[PDB]
Amino acid sequence: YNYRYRLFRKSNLKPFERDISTEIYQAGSKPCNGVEGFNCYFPLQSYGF
Amino acid sequence: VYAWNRKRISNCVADYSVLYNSASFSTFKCYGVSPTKLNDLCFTNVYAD
Repeated sequence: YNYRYRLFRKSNLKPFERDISTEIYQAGSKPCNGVEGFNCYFPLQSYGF
Repeated sequence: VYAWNRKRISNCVADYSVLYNSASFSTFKCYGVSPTKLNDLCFTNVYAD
């Protein structure tokens, strides 16, 4: 269940980039910053293979 | 479930800034954005069930 992908980034990456930025981001514009909550979330998940 | 409540809307403005009467959408699931702050989406998918 382990092949990861990124679901949120502040912008799309450049050609052949391998960025490992992984912070919480805004669905509502709330500075949750290092912590999750409803309307603000962490950016990675993996396929249930 | 057995006979779910369909609905639709059209010819009006809209926003995720008004997506729910509580921002704690305790059963929500959103490929757009959950209820808080957004304001930029459109479709022929006027459905609003």
